[PDB]
Amino acid sequence: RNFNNLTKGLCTINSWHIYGKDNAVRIGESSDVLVTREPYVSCDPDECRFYALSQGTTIRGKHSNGTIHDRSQYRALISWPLSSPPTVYNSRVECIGWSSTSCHDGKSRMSICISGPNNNASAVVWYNRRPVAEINTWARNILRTQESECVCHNGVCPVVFTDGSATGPADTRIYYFKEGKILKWESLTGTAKHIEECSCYGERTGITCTCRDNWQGSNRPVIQIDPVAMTHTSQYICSPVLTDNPRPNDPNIGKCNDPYPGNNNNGVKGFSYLDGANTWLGRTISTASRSGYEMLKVPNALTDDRSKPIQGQTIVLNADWSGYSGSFMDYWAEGDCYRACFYVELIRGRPKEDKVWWTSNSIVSMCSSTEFLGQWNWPDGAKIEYFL
Amino acid sequence: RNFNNLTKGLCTINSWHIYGKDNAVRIGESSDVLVTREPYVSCDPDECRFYALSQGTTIRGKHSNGTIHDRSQYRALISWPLSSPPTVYNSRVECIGWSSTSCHDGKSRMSICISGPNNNASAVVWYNRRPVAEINTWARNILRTQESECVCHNGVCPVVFTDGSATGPADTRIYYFKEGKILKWESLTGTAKHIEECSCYGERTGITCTCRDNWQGSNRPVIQIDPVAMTHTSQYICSPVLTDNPRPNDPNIGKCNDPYPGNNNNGVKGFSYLDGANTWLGRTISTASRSGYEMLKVPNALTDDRSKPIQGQTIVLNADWSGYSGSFMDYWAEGDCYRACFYVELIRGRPKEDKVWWTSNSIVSMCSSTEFLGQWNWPDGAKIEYFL
Amino acid sequence: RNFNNLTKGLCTINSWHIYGKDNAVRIGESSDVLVTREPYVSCDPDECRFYALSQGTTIRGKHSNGTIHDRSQYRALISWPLSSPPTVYNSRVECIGWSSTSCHDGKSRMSICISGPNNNASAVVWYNRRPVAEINTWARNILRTQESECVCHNGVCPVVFTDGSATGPADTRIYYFKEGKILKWESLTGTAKHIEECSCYGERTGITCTCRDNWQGSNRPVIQIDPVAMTHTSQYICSPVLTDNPRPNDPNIGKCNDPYPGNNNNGVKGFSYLDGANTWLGRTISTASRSGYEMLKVPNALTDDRSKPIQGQTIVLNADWSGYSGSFMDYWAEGDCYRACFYVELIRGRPKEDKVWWTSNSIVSMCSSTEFLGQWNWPDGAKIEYFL
Amino acid sequence: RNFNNLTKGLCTINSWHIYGKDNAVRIGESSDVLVTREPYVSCDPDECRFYALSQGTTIRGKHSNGTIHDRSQYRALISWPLSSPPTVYNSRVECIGWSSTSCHDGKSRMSICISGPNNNASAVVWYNRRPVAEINTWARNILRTQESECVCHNGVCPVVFTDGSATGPADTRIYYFKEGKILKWESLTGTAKHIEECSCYGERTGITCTCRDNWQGSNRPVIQIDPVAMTHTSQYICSPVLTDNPRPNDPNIGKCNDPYPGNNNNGVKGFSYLDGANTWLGRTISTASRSGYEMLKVPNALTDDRSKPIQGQTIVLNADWSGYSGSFMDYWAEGDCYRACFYVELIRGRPKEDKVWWTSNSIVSMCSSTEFLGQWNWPDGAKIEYFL
Ligand SMILES: *[C@@H]1O[C@H](CO)[C@@H](O[C@@H]2O[C@H](CO)[C@@H](O[C@@H]3O[C@H](CO[C@H]4O[C@H](CO[C@H]5O[C@H](CO)[C@@H](O)[C@H](O)[C@@H]5O)[C@@H](O)[C@H](O[C@H]5O[C@H](CO)[C@@H](O)[C@H](O)[C@@H]5O)[C@@H]4O)[C@@H](O)[C@H](O[C@H]4O[C@H](CO)[C@@H](O)[C@H](O)[C@@H]4O[C@H]4O[C@H](CO)[C@@H](O)[C@H](O)[C@@H]4O[C@H]4O[C@H](CO)[C@@H](O)[C@H](O)[C@@H]4O)[C@@H]3O)[C@H](O)[C@H]2NC(C)=O)[C@H](O)[C@H]1NC(C)=O
Ligand SMILES: *[C@@H]1O[C@H](CO)[C@@H](O[C@@H]2O[C@H](CO)[C@@H](O[C@@H]3O[C@H](CO[C@H]4O[C@H](CO[C@H]5O[C@H](CO)[C@@H](O)[C@H](O)[C@@H]5O)[C@@H](O)[C@H](O[C@H]5O[C@H](CO)[C@@H](O)[C@H](O)[C@@H]5O)[C@@H]4O)[C@@H](O)[C@H](O[C@H]4O[C@H](CO)[C@@H](O)[C@H](O)[C@@H]4O[C@H]4O[C@H](CO)[C@@H](O)[C@H](O)[C@@H]4O[C@H]4O[C@H](CO)[C@@H](O)[C@H](O)[C@@H]4O)[C@@H]3O)[C@H](O)[C@H]2NC(C)=O)[C@H](O)[C@H]1NC(C)=O
Ligand SMILES: *[C@@H]1O[C@H](CO)[C@@H](O[C@@H]2O[C@H](CO)[C@@H](O[C@@H]3O[C@H](CO[C@H]4O[C@H](CO[C@H]5O[C@H](CO)[C@@H](O)[C@H](O)[C@@H]5O)[C@@H](O)[C@H](O[C@H]5O[C@H](CO)[C@@H](O)[C@H](O)[C@@H]5O)[C@@H]4O)[C@@H](O)[C@H](O[C@H]4O[C@H](CO)[C@@H](O)[C@H](O)[C@@H]4O[C@H]4O[C@H](CO)[C@@H](O)[C@H](O)[C@@H]4O[C@H]4O[C@H](CO)[C@@H](O)[C@H](O)[C@@H]4O)[C@@H]3O)[C@H](O)[C@H]2NC(C)=O)[C@H](O)[C@H]1NC(C)=O
Ligand SMILES: *[C@@H]1O[C@H](CO)[C@@H](O[C@@H]2O[C@H](CO)[C@@H](O[C@@H]3O[C@H](CO[C@H]4O[C@H](CO[C@H]5O[C@H](CO)[C@@H](O)[C@H](O)[C@@H]5O)[C@@H](O)[C@H](O[C@H]5O[C@H](CO)[C@@H](O)[C@H](O)[C@@H]5O)[C@@H]4O)[C@@H](O)[C@H](O[C@H]4O[C@H](CO)[C@@H](O)[C@H](O)[C@@H]4O[C@H]4O[C@H](CO)[C@@H](O)[C@H](O)[C@@H]4O[C@H]4O[C@H](CO)[C@@H](O)[C@H](O)[C@@H]4O)[C@@H]3O)[C@H](O)[C@H]2NC(C)=O)[C@H](O)[C@H]1NC(C)=O
Ligand SMILES: CCC(CC)O[C@@H]1C=C(C(=O)O)C[C@H](N)[C@H]1NC(C)=O
Ligand SMILES: CCC(CC)O[C@@H]1C=C(C(=O)O)C[C@H](N)[C@H]1NC(C)=O
Ligand SMILES: CCC(CC)O[C@@H]1C=C(C(=O)O)C[C@H](N)[C@H]1NC(C)=O
Ligand SMILES: [Ca+2]
Ligand SMILES: [Ca+2]
Ligand SMILES: [Ca+2]
Ligand SMILES: [Ca+2]
Repeated sequence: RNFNNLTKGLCTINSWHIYGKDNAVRIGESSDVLVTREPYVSCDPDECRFYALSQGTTIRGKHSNGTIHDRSQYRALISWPLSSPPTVYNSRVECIGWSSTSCHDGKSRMSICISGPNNNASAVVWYNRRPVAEINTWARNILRTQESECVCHNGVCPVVFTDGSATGPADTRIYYFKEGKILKWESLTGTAKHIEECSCYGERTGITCTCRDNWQGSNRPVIQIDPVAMTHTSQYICSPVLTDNPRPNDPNIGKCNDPYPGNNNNGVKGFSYLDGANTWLGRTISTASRSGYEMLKVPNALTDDRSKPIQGQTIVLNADWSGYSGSFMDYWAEGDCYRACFYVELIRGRPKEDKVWWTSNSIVSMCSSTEFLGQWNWPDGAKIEYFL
Repeated sequence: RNFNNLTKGLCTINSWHIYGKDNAVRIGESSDVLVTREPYVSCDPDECRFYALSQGTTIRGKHSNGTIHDRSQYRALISWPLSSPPTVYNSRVECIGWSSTSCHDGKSRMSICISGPNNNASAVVWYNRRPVAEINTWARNILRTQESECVCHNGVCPVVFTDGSATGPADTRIYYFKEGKILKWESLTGTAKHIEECSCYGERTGITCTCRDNWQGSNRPVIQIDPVAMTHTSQYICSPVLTDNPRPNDPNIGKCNDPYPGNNNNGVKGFSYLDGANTWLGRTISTASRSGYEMLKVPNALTDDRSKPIQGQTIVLNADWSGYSGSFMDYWAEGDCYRACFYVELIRGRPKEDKVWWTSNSIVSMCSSTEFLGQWNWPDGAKIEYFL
Repeated sequence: RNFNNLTKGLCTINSWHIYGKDNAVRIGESSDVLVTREPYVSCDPDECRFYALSQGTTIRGKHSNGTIHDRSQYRALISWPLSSPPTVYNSRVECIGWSSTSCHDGKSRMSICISGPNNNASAVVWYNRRPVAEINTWARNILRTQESECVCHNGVCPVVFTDGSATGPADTRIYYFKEGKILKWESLTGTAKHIEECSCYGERTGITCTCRDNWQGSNRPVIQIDPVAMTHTSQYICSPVLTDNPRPNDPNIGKCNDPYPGNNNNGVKGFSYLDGANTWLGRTISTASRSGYEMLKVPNALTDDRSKPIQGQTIVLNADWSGYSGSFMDYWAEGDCYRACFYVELIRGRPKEDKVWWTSNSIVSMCSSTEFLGQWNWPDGAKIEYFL
Repeated sequence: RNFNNLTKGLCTINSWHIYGKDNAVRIGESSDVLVTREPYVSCDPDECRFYALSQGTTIRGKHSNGTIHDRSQYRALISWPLSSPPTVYNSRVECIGWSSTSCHDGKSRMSICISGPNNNASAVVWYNRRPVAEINTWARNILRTQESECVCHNGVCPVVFTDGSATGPADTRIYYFKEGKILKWESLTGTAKHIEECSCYGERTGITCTCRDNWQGSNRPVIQIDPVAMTHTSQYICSPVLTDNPRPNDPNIGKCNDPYPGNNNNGVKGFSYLDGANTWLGRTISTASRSGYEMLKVPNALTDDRSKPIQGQTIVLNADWSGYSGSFMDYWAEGDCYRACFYVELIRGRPKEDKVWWTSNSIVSMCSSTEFLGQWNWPDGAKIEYFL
């Protein structure tokens, strides 16, 4: 087998079709489904799998009480087959920790997990299911990474890390790995003022990451990585179509090199595909809470600060809870181009639903089509009443 | 490996022997068995598996309440090993939707699922476990397909779709796929007046489909497809041995090019093997409800409008519930000929058994023998009392 | 790969060591373990597995009520990994029926299941997980076979069938299969007066079967099969060490060509290894019920009607329930000789324990050693109280 | 494939990172997790797995009542995937018994289980999942072995056995196996006065074992094995840093060739890595009970009777229960050196927590890093209240 090379461009995106859905909370009502959060999707050359951070307990288990908690010693990055629920019996543990990333380079899979206390966290880099390299905290304030898949080109896999305050200036680094070993790291450069939880995809030798400004911005920071030169730039999506949550209402002029103001000290992991006229943005429908999800076709959103939507598709109704969202692609599919995909985390439980004492999620997943397909909406589908 | 070619004919069918039975409802009384309906069977070159449409919940789970419902966002086409029950832990998801078909071409498996609202449904074609082609609704009225396996010849797999009214003229299309890509489609031709849920099998370069007239007929429409020329004809089974449900009593003269009247706006998925003197028809024993199942040897049923049974075998007693039935064959078995097989869906729960609030099924499956074997009857075997 | 040839002899048997134990009833108290009976063990070239007849329900499931019943449509021959319990999720179904046999020929596995009503039963022969041949009842009175593994030599696998009364003269046949196809069958010959449930093993081109006389004898009938000439002889074990159950007390003179009298119309499946001075017999400790199990070294038991034990080993205490027992060997192990093995069925529930309404079993399994090893006793270990 | 050779040395150990954690007791609160004790970790060339002695029951199962019991017929050595819990459905049984060891030689895995009554125990040696050799008790007093992995060099695998009193002089033997067959055994030599439960690792053609003196010593005996000459020596760790439990307080002078006094007739399985200046010792934090665990860097602990710690890392807080600990290494990882690993058994239930009637454990596992990583603490994480 061989190192994957990013030689293709994105397929024309004319709509989105259903790709995967696990119905985890529905099924977990009467089965041994693991409590999770921060899910994502990542492909191997022969298989696509769901990924998430387990809480080391099932939903019906009494230890699910208090799983709104983010970081603990009982968390672990798990993977399981596409569209099946994350269960005790069908889940494979990749590594131990409460923040993670993962990707296949064509030959083997690299997985990274971060664990530890807030002032002494450390990352372990696994490659081919063995631990290979370790990274200590450099700012002693919750070392953390992407919570979705990384991308590899010719065996080189860039990973975005952040260490420091979640609500002020922090220390963001881009690490370049090959076979789990560290080739290089560099401090964040460019005009982006704060970076959390980057969603990445690869196209024609370039890697694009769409991130979360948890400090002052409701526009999304963007990191463009050159995986061959191992260099990067950063800015914001210039579009006045704001895609963080919570967020102000859409203005008529966006900001390219500074945060759009109005909401401080919060955000949500999100994604975008930035491809000239083929540009699609995702966001929650609500401007106030993590409910609803929609895709919006915004031509040149990355560079045009007046750009507005010309097409869209609803993924989750506003009346239904959403959550994190992120990008992935099957880089080993057939065809001349890469088909854009994404997932949406459907959070159930706390804080929004405090009749139960747990927090979990299920997953819905979509891929692009060149057809103009009809749309549906994909709620989690569980009824809280049944869990009382 | 290679594309399968339909070079063989049917084996002489002298009786039927038991092939598979999963006892899903019995076992699901105390295990994590998924609620399903619309099951079928399909073989790979190395394995035969059960298939069905899951409801995204187990039977004991509270979310099984209301699963008489046909189309929802929690449904998915699943497969699992022959004669095992469909459980949360042993089931593999093929694709997401509430109407489906699937077949192996010798090299890889094609699976098709349809999802969406009634006026905006769309089909996704998977090949080798990756999405490859999409089809939008053309009549905006529940785009739907076979609910049993398709058949492939030299990499070409015909699939019958219907879009439009279930109780009047509708738009039926035959699609021809190769490696998941669309080669051709054509509107329904011939004398068949309404097509639903075709059951297909392949023999000596020809593909035969037996379908359901849900509009006016209680005789079954038949589609004969040429997979090399990618053309087809259609008519009804001429035999006065009527095989839909519900249905009038058997007359002495059948109809070849028009529906046999008496029952409107209903039917059931069924099958037949049409092979001259080796012709066998399946049907429910009751003329009023989905109970009982029998096989009847009706020589030249396809072309002879006076033809009557000369041999038979009871599969399910009239006192026991049945349901959908359909055809499949192991095209990779040894021997000079293909052995005819079929399955019967054994529906339990609503509407017929409303003490419970769920609807599910188990599967019984048979194959042909050249021996004259003794017969048994194969009920689902669950006791509703235990579920109260 | 190649057809296995019986070129080796038995290893010297000086004692027995523990080989496998599944603790099914213990574990099944709080897990989804399938109710079973008639278990056995059979090896592939790369794996050894447990086999049994499932009842299509778990032990905790309410449908376990009445599973003392022998023949039903919910039974199936299942296999699962050595020393694990037979669970819904880890069991593989081989075929459907209520009497069975199975063996690997070196290339692929043949499995045979019999199903149907008492007067119309039929056997289906599976080879390489596909149905290949069918056999109708010839005496219309519960067609039945070995309930333990068959043995193959150069692709030829003899199987002993019985059809007719269980308490009088019946029609016993030896079938010779190759790749699931029937080469030959012949009626029972020799001095054995009644044959049920043969336990077989292979040595130096010869196949030895030890059976159950359910009519008048408490000595065990023996069938010696030549798999190359496809011929056989039969007689009884001449030894006064009687090994059926129930049975008279041991006399000082056994019978070679007629049943030893005193107990009519009952018996239990059992086994022996007949190897001159290396001869070991198994039997229940009790002469009245299926409790206890012991191995006895009885030199020339097959031919010497005065022969008595000179060594022994207790397997199950008399205070503990036993059941069927049978022989198997790993014909693909390393070494110059075949090591003798056996299993004992540990029946729990009805009729002996009627506080519960179910009947099930677990398995204990032993193999021979050339060392003189210490002995233990291996009870099932479940407590009935917990199931109330 | 090939026999592994111990050609490498240990990597410089500057700290420890998290490797694996199964959270078995947490998860087992509402899932079918097997009750276990005496766990360990062992690697194949392509996979690392958890190992433990099952009690033949799940934690929620009523048969978990009384599982503080050490030796019974319902115990078995099981293995399951790294960091998953030991469940009924995902566990593989290696062999039957209540004391065990296991290791891969590069080609295949050898597993050894001991079973039987106290005065008649015997070991069965499995190789490539088949039984190959048997060893009878030589002192008729609980034949017992390592309870963690053995190490192989060029196909030769040394295993340390003990037979006789646990609280006085006993008969310890070192067995040398190849492909499961016995090459040689020799009685214990050197100055070590009592040997139990050796933890072993391999480095540059030498095998080091750290054991438990259950008689008079609170310093740990050490066995150094030459696997090529098949010879050994023994002594104690000279360091005044005492690593058994319970134990006196640390003095300023240790003992090299005799037990350090103060605590009799007890101990705990433990480990050490003895590598000159790269020497790390493990021990419980408490001197009185099995709570807490810490690693201490003690230069030349093996030979220097004045040596004291110069660096350390806390693994489990003193407020949390610990248990057995032992060594393992991935001998098939990439790099010029072997990375030291270990596990800690986290015992929950009896005797320390007698509100429940069961005894079980979970596992935490660590590996060495050349980075100076921040430390966390890794408790089992279950709440006993939930099990009442
Ligand atoms: C079966 O399925 C199909 C396939 O899915 C369904 O068809 C889909 O239907 C949906 C819903 O209608 C469509 O999504 C919307 O698309 C519009 C954009 O399309 C319109 O506008 C285009 C651009 O117009 C401008 O530019 C052109 C220059 O070329 C100029 O001509 C024009 O005058 C104008 O200047 C048009 O080109 C386009 O026409 C085309 O499409 C028509 C069909 O749609 C067709 O008839 C035409 O012939 C032509 O082919 C069309 O007119 C998006 O604007 C819209 O997104 C807004 O609205 C949703 C609510 O629905 C909202 O959630 C979005 O966030 C967004 O609204 C916010 O953002 C704006 C920008 O910032 C802001 O200005 C708004 O005020 C609003 O802001 C507020 O809400 C947000 C959200 O909380 C908040 O953050 C803010 O702060 C503020 O509070 C939808 O995405 C699909 O495009 C369409 N797909 C296809 C293929 O047709 C079909 O309906 C189904 N059938 C059935 C029976 O159900
Ligand atoms: C052990 O197992 C074996 C193997 O399974 C068992 O043997 C099987 O037994 C079953 C049950 O008896 C048989 O099934 C029935 O078969 C008959 C057909 O066989 C008969 O008819 C043949 C044709 O006769 C005509 O043509 C010939 C020309 O050659 C002419 O000679 C003759 O006079 C007549 O003109 C005969 O050839 C055939 O003879 C052969 O077989 C005999 C044994 O069967 C043997 O003795 C002979 O020597 C010779 O070898 C035989 O006489 C089917 O007709 C029948 O199906 C009808 O009946 C069932 C109810 O049992 C019903 O459910 C069916 O739907 C059907 O009845 C409906 O359809 C008709 C056609 O439309 C209609 O006219 C009826 O009025 C009826 O319609 C009503 O009900 C339906 C259903 O709801 C409804 O829709 C309608 O509207 C209306 O309300 C059975 O299939 C097997 O063939 C047989 N197998 C074998 C290999 O023998 C054995 O019994 C078991 N042993 C034990 C101890 O249990
Ligand atoms: C640690 O583990 C080891 C290894 O397992 C344990 O050692 C084992 O211990 C067991 C139990 O003691 C032994 O099993 C018994 O073996 C005897 C046979 O061995 C004796 O007899 C031999 C033959 O003697 C005759 O021939 C020779 C000619 O060479 C002649 O010299 C002699 O005088 C006599 O004529 C002797 O060779 C043999 O000696 C050897 O072994 C000795 C140790 O055993 C050793 O000390 C010697 O130096 C020499 O090396 C020995 O004396 C079996 O007969 C016996 O089986 C009977 O008894 C059990 C009950 O225990 C019963 O269940 C059996 O069914 C059987 O009894 C029935 O069958 C008879 C035949 O029909 C009948 O006559 C009886 O009346 C009885 O019938 C009644 O009960 C049955 C059952 O319900 C019923 O069906 C009937 O109708 C009727 O009601 C045992 O199998 C192992 O052999 C032995 N293994 C080894 C390697 O030593 C050790 O004990 C453990 N240690 C500890 C501390 O626990
Ligand atoms: C983020 O994570 C990092 C990484 O983990 C954290 O950093 C770690 O912090 C821990 C905790 O502080 C450290 O573990 C302790 O290490 C000390 C040893 O280090 C000290 O001593 C060294 C040796 O000093 C001697 O020799 C040198 C000669 O070179 C000489 O210079 C010196 O004067 C003296 O003679 C020093 O070299 C060393 O300095 C280095 O490290 C410093 C940072 O640690 C740094 O500042 C320096 O510049 C230099 O680089 C340092 O001073 C261990 O001694 C200690 O272990 C004892 O204490 C724990 C309790 O904490 C106890 O459980 C242990 O069992 C042990 O105590 C017992 O054993 C003794 C020996 O027998 C005995 O004498 C004691 O009385 C005691 O005995 C009692 O308790 C036991 C236990 O029950 C019982 O059995 C007895 O009977 C009796 O009752 C710790 O292991 C790590 O080393 C350190 N790692 C690193 C890389 O720095 C960091 O804290 C985290 N950050 C945050 C914010 O949380
Ligand atoms: C420490 C700041 C960080 C990103 C803003 O908080 C995240 C936000 C979360 C959220 O907004 O739901 C949940 C994340 N699990 C959490 N990440 C970590 C490592 O705890
Ligand atoms: C929309 C008409 C269609 C065929 C008549 O209804 C079917 C009949 C069913 C039935 O008769 O039981 C159940 C099918 N799940 C359903 N198919 C869909 C797509 O909903
Ligand atoms: C027989 C002495 C032996 C070592 C001291 O006891 C062990 C100590 C144990 C313990 O200290 O927790 C549990 C072990 N399961 C047990 N080993 C056996 C074979 O029973
Ligand atoms: Ca923000
Ligand atoms: Ca109809
Ligand atoms: Ca008898
Ligand atoms: Ca001690």
